Amino acid sequence: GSRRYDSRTTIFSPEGRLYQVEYALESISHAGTAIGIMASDGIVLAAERKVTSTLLEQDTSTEKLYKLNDKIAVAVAGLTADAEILINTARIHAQNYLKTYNEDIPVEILVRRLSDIKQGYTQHGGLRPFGVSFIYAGYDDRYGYQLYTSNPSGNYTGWKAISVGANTSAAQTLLQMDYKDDMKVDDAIELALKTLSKTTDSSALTYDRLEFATIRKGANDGEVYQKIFKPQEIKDILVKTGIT
Amino acid sequence: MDIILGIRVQDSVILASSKAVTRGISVLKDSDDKTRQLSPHTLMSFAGEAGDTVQFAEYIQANIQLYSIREDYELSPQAVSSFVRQELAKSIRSRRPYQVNVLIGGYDKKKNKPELYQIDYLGTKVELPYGAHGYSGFYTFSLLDHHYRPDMTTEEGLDLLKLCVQELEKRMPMDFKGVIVKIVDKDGIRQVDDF
Amino acid sequence: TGYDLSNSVFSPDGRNFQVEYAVKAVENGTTSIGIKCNDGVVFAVEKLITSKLLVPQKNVKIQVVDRHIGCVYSGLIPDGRHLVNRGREEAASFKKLYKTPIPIPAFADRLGQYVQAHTLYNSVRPFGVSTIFGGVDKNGAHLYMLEPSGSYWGYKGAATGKGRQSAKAELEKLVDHHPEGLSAREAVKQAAKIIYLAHEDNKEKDFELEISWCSLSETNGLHKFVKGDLLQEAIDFAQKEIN
Amino acid sequence: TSIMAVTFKDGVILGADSRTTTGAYIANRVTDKLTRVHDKIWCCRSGSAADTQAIADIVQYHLELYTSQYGTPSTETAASVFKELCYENKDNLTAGIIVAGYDDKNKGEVYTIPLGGSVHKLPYAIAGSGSTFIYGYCDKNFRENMSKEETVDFIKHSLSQAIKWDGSSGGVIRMVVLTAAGVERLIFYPDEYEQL
Amino acid sequence: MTDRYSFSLTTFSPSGKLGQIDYALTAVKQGVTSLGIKATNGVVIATEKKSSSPLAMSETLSKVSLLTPDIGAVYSGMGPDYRVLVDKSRKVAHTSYKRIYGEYPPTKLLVSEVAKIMQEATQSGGVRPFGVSLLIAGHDEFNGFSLYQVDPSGSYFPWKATAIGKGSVAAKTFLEKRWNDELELEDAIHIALLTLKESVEGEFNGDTIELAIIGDENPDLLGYTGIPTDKGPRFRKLTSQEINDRLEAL
Amino acid sequence: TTIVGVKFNNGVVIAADTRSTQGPIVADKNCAKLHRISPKIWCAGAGTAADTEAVTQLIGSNIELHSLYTSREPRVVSALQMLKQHLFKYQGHIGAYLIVAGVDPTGSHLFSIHAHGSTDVGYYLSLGSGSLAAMAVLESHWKQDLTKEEAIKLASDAIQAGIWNDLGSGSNVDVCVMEIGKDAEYLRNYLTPNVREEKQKSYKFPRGTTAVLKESIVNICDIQEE
Amino acid sequence: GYDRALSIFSPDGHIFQVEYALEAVKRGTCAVGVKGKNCVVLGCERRSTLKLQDTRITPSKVSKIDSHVVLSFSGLNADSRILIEKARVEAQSHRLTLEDPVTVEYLTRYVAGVQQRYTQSGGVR
Amino acid sequence: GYDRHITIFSPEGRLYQVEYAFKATNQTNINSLAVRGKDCTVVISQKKVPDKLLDPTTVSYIFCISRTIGMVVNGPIPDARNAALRAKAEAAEFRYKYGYDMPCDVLAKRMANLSQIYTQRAYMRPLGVILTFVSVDEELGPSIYKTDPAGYYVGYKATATGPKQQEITTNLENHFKKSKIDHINEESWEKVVEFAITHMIDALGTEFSKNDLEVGVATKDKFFTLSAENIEERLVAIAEQ
Amino acid sequence: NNYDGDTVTFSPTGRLFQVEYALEAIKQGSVTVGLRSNTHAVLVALKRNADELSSYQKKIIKCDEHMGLSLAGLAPDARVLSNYLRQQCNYSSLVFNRKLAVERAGHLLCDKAQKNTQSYGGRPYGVGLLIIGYDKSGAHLLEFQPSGNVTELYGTAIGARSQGAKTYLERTLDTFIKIDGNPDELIKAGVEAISQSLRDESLTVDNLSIAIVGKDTPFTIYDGEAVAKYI
Repeated sequence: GSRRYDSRTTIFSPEGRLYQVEYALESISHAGTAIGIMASDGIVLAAERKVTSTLLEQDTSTEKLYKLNDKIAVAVAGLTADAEILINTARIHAQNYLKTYNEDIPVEILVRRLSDIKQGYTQHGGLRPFGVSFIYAGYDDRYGYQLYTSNPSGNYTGWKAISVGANTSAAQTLLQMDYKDDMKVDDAIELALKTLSKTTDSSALTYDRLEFATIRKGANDGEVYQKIFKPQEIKDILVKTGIT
Repeated sequence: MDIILGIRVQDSVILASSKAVTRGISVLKDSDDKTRQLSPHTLMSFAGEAGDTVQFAEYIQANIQLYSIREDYELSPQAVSSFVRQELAKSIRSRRPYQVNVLIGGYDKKKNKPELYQIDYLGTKVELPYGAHGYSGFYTFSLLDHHYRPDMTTEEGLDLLKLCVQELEKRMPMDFKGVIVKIVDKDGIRQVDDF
Repeated sequence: TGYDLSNSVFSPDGRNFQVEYAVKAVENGTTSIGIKCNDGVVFAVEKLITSKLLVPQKNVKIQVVDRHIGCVYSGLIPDGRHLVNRGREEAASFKKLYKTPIPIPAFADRLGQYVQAHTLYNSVRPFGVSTIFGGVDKNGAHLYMLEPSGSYWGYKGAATGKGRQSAKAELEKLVDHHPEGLSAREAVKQAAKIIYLAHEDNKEKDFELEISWCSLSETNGLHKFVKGDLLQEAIDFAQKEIN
Repeated sequence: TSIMAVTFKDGVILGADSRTTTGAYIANRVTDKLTRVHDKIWCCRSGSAADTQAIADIVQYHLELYTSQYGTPSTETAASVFKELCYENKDNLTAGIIVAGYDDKNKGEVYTIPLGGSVHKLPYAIAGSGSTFIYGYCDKNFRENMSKEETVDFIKHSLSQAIKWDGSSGGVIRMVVLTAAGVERLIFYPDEYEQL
Repeated sequence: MTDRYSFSLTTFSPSGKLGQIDYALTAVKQGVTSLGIKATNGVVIATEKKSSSPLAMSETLSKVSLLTPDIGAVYSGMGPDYRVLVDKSRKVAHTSYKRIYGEYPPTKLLVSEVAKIMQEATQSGGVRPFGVSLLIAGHDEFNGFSLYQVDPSGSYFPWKATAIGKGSVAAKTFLEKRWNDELELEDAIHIALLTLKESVEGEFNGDTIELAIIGDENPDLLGYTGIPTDKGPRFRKLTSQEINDRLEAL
Repeated sequence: TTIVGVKFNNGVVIAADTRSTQGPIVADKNCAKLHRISPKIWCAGAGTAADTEAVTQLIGSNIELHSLYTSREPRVVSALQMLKQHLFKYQGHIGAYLIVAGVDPTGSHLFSIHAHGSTDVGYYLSLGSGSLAAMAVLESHWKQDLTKEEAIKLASDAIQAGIWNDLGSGSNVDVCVMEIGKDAEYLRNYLTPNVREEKQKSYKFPRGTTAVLKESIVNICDIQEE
Repeated sequence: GYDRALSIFSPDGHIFQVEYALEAVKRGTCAVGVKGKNCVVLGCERRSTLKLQDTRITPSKVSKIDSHVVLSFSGLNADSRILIEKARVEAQSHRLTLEDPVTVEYLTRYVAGVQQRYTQSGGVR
Repeated sequence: GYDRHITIFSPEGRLYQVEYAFKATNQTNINSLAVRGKDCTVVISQKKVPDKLLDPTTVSYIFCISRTIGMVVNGPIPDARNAALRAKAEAAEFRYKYGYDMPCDVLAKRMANLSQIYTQRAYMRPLGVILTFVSVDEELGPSIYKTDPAGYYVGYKATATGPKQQEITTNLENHFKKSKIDHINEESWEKVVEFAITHMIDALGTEFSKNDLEVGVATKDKFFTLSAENIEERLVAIAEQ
Repeated sequence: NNYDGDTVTFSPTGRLFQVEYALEAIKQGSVTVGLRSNTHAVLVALKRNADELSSYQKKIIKCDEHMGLSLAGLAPDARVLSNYLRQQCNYSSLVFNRKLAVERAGHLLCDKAQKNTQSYGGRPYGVGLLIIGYDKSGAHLLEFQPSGNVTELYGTAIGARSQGAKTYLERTLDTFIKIDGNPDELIKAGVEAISQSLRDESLTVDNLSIAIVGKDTPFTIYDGEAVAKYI
């Protein structure tokens, strides 16, 4: 009698969706709020860190911004233990394609290989599926800039602007009315900054606790250049926007 | 033996593969296709030991076609030679060495320019305006450099090939019973049965 | 509760519940004893006869490791023969490399590798048998009794089974008979009497006398079964003592 | 390098030539040809020094486990371990081995192990390069239960013919006394046996 | 809790967080008080030895271990649980780094593997992760002084002034107000002595108080001369006499 | 290649040159033959220098761990037995000629390894192609219980004699002095018999001598933001 | 499982795994198709109600296995990242080993065989 | 309550299997007394009165791992044999690879790591016995290290395992405090054995005979266990004082 | 009472209850009766079917020319053990060039059956077997039980109403032992014993299966009109 569902995750839940995935969604809401925006001139990525006060040095250490390549970039919102495994794994798969084919790996193929890892845990064995959500920002020579979202269920969908954490549906509403096809790099910086302030309980969002990164097409020869903005440069962003 | 020669003209890429396949002494068949079509914009031949090159270009074509369906985009010819070199690098280091040469060329739709890559049995990627294999290439290397120019059209490259093949069969006793020429341009693969 | 649910788990009383249940499995069965003398060792065990359909000198459970080590167990029949079959491959591994009979003091460790490990691992159930083995080697006579919990000790005499309580008190009386231990044939006559006194609970069915000894006197270091006139001599002697 | 062992009344004396010759050049003449795997149980080594040092050291920790788990080793028990290693390694590892121990019951015992390995009880063992000359000399002067001082001069005069008349074998003769008294190592200057 | 979801710790829990993480946080707050301070001229750490029988040897128990000669560490928790990660961390640093890179890995790359080892224990259903907290401090010529804190969740973050153990709550306010980045290394040593006193006093002598500092390269601790490129270890251990000197001068 | 060593009461000293030659042409003038095991134990390799350093990095990452696990000083025999088991793991396919020299709480010993993995013991040993040349020089210099000053002088004369004889040995010689209770002294460029002479005729060519086809400029830094 | 047993049957002859697997399809998107005389029409339903979705970069739910053989599913897109890739590998393997264009009946047995294999295999769904 | 009864972690933060492993040691009711002398080490454990158990002369609760290395075990015996055979196999390969005797720190360090590995295995339970490794190093001198069921190990001046260990530790606390030294000033091992027996009688509260005591002796370069005549000789000399 | 679902936990009775649950399959299975002598051995087994048109499957599997057995119990646990004995008989007749001993075959079956029951999960064997065979020591019958015990008897009976035939074999035991060399007396003896165990079931040629093996007569399966003379 019974003696099931307590070990292997292959047994389906009474609702048809595994309760382990539902509990992973709650861990995503406990993390920060990362809002990506896909545009023709680049992709803007910004998030608010969990650590606080004055004790932790927030200038050097960034857990929500990781660079896979000079084009593809990821935004980590979720559990760090499950995220670190795919960080080195994606770097291996991206360099193997660059080793074998000598080309930049597309986001659709790269995420598909990473999506099967989260799916393989719910497929074979009772291993824990990754409940961390990745925001994939990359550029290709065919479809241009591609922006997807990694769900703990193991799938991914295309998104122009996606938000995680608290107020997920509320952030997508503010970005819809402010969405523009002619939006430049600077136009996406201010609207993403004002939306993040309203969707979070902390309106302060200093320079150290907030991480800001933007891929720009206006570099030399139109090449993709990823510039990591230090908190010293983030402080100047609040002066231009007039919030702080 | 098994002559495969190719040259990149201005508006297209001219590739020629041998017809007759001689097994041992006697000639078993005088007409055979020594090349494989990867994508409509890319043509690749194979020559080497009997039976190793036939099976080699098959699963390579299956992997390229499989990777193209996943991305809904045709693999660029420049990345094709990189994937072939990766397999040929592991073949010489495995327990069974595989000596396979390929001529990888086509028309890139992104840059709107043709490209031709020459790869020997060692599996080295080399881009040249003309290429050949076997003992027949030794005669055509100095001849094409003295005559062919980057401004030569496709029609002149066909008549120039007739002069080369005529000298290859006259000087060397081997007879391949003609070559199969397939023009690779923006319009796709175009076969030529006049040869 | 989780205490008595899964085995191989510590208990608040200090003793695992599987140990108490393993002893009850050893207590249910025939009565096996042993006697360690100065010239050798003597083994005695009851053979339960269910009906007359049994064929004698067939189902005897005493197995002999090489010629110098006898083995007898009291407990589950399949677990007893399985442990002996392991020790045969274990004792043959020492004589293979070192070319020398395995010493009995170290022979208890080869059998202990299977018993002590199965108590630690959950996937395999521990043995429910108590094996009494012995013999004579270059270091002298030795007699050991292995417990189902994995522990073991040496004994000048030992008693296991249902009648282990009444037989242990009788083995202590043989110590007062001789300080150096009874002789080879003298111990067989005294062992059979202890067996015949242990059938009070087993009198419901028929029994068969089963005795095997290994000494340096008649066998000169060999383990053999009592046959010939030596079997009938111990039967008639102890039959008049219980009268 | 020639190794030999001769039993006496109270035990056996082991000896070896400490010179290691590579080609026409002697690398080191003090090299130890006797590896100690046990206090009272030793084994002689000859031939390639790499295969002998390897097999001797592999058995070294075998007796360490055999001492604590089983008991004190004997000459017959320790010598059988070298045979099992040389049986499977006969093609891969070719080395001569002579195992001569001492016990408190059977006193000394000498077991000759060939290149393929075996166990044979012999009063003396002859192996090594310069041992080619001692076959006829040792058997003539050999006696049963020789004296302790007579056995020392026996091997000293036996190796003297092998050291003086053969170059590959020589050096300082190191003799040891295995008996109930203890372990006593001896050292002999070359001119001692060269003048005799 | 002990629900059906906690039978295998790799499975998620209804509380939103992994149960094995919450069970590990209890042992951290119940452990000894350890801390670290990163100053301009060096990194100083302070900790108190675990109370044991008076017949025990205080010099045998070492709360400070060295993964590499230039990187020190201090921990609060079970003793054996710490040495298991040290045996793996030293092995990986000497295998996947020292061999191919020809040099010891920096503090950032060394801690990255230490957290990765703990992450493998979190994903394994049978293997349970350790409940000990790790404070790792190192010095190099590239990233400079750094002090990292490894949580049982399998991550790591730098901290200028922090503490772990039972006295981590009282030391959070003390080290923030009383210490800043403008203070030197000598002033940080006196603050570390007063920090442990806030949690508990007892005996402040150097017998039960183990102190460790990270300075510049010491040629006496190198063991040889060698090439000028190689330098001595940057770690220096305070003896029992040197600790009492800072106590009377406090 | 000529490498020897001298043992005295307070420690052991070794001598090795910087010359490494591949074939008839000299590949490198300054090549360090000294290999690192522990700070108190130094070794010198010979034969193939590529496989020797690979084994050095193999044991250098092993015994260093065991030294940190025990928190003590490993014995000199430990360094010899590990190197012997390494050649057994590779089945003797790697010829390795080294010298095991160091100190421990037990004392100061000396050992060496061979191609097949044999181990020898002795007070004075030679190594390299000049092993026969340097060993012969010390034959008349043997004396019991030499001092520290005589340990360096007698070792330097054996190396200098091999420089004038063995062509594979020469150029700069590095002497490593290891004393019990003192850090190892590494002397770089101790003996330099080579004297560089100035050219009589100027070989310097003025700018514009060689012909250049075409020029180009590339940048290794990141692309500009603007 | 520690002491637990993973074998599941239930008295109705229908395991709880398949009972709740069909619910994910019913709660997901709806799919429909009609086979005509000269053509096959396959409809698919996607949710565009969410804010700022790009169709071009989004992988289409209708996947093309072969030139004349396509595939369309209904359910979670996570399980489709594997089963679809399996049919694509077999499509190139059928045209290679057998030198035959992909057979619609044979490929259907392979797609249905992947789920068929996991039902009889333990520790996998 | 299911996870609290098995190796899985509990909300209390400490595993109950470690506490139940320590309680199984006091059920055997075997006291032990081990002190560190100057040049030697003497380990004396309380020997329960034998009847038929093992040999009447010596019932061994002290298992010798290797040369000059002793061990005394408290708790269930069936877990002691697997811990004794494992410590011997690690010592054989250690002296083969490093050509040196097993140190006292690593001997208890590798055993402590094995205890944490079995806790990470759900099928196999960890060792519930208290392992005390005793030896005498040449450079470091005599040292004693005890490993609790949790795995923690540290040096002890006087260690005790049993239900009465609190009285043995308290009585021996003032012994080293009065002499102000961490060892016994007596160089010879004859007086060291006579002293440990005297403190053991007053600590436990009763006397003992030659069959009620097992006296281990750890010396340099050699190791031996006193027989029945040597143990009785120490008791007669004390009675003649 | 969780000890009936766990084979690795010692029951308070001292032995697993799953074995007693497996013993019911022997009683609810086919009823067989057999006996032997110093020359030949006879096994009389009953064949059953699930329909009137259903054929009667043979309960006797031949693993050797001189050795055979009969199965009463679960179907899967039977033929799997038959392939093991089939390989052991071919292993001894090839490597050792000698027929497999009856006692050695019993110890191999106990080690294979206990390995699955003692280990976690596994495949417990709950079928009983009566194995007969001839060697230099004569005919031998070893009763195989799922509890792991193998005993050598002159004859016995298992299945439903096994006490009916068991009583007849005990009183007539002294008669059957002295009778040897006659197949007619040994086969007819098993017919009268099984008739007492069978209730509300007729004895026909298709229902009963008789097989005899010995020194003079090898193993032969008597079906159809072959058993019409003996019955």
